[PDB]
Amino acid sequence: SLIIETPSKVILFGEHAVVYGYRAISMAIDLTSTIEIKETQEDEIILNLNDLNKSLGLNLNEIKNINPNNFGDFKYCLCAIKNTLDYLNIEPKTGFKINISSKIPISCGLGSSASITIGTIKAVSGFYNKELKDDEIAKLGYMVEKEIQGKASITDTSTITYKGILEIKNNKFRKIKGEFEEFLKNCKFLIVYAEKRKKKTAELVNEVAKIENKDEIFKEIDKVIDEALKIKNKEDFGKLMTKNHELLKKLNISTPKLDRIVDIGNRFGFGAKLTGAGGGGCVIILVNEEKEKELLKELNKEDVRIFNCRMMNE
Repeated sequence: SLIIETPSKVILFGEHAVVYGYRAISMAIDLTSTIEIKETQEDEIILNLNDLNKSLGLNLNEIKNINPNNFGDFKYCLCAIKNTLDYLNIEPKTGFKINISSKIPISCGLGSSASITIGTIKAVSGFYNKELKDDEIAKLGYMVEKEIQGKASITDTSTITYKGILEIKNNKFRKIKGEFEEFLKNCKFLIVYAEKRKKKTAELVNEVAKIENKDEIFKEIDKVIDEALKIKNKEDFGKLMTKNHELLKKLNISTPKLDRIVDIGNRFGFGAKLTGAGGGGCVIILVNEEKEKELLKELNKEDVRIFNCRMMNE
């Protein structure tokens, strides 16, 4: 009868370059999913999507043999349950129910699925009073993604499992502490769901791949991280966010709707930039407490969803 509240995730810099051996600066954020699990004693497992008011019942002996992509919206949580079980080498004797509710917008690079996954792993393990190291959990999440999508990157799962700010390169991460982590504990950001993403993330990767100037852009993108890593004030940091945005714009994966949002961000805030693959999605804005009230009014005058969020630590 525990309740797991799993963090969300956002890329501060590195969006598409990471894919080419460059670095990604990922940060865990307040937007959480909440998964509650409780034994039932009916002889089956029940999954319930509150936000979508959907429900599913399965027998304890179908669990390990079901195929995730046969269950639409329940697939990630479902898959997280199956893997945690055989990983713990446990065979469900008794039943239980899981209630799922996330606040995190879907398909816009915030790690909506991974949050559900990481919270299901922690839930099922704890329900059996067997705990896993962040190391085991991160991998179980990564495998759930790989199993469902065919492939996966550690970014979402590692970021959401280890919390804080991570540096992603190739396929390994580097935790970031010091002044940079300190400075971020001091920043209030805003995730603005400008528009929906009518395109698939791989589809955008291909559109970035089909660019000549791409590499020279990635290099400028990496020099921005060099500088970002060493920045001290939100004024300087904001602009660096805006600059990375101007670069992503050179990969024409940005949109007129995102640019508008970014504008409001540079003017009424400290700077702004889209996050994740382009073609719609969210724009992350570093809040300027000074004009914060302003920022809102202007942003609110738009067909968008906004979310107050700060970094998430351990």
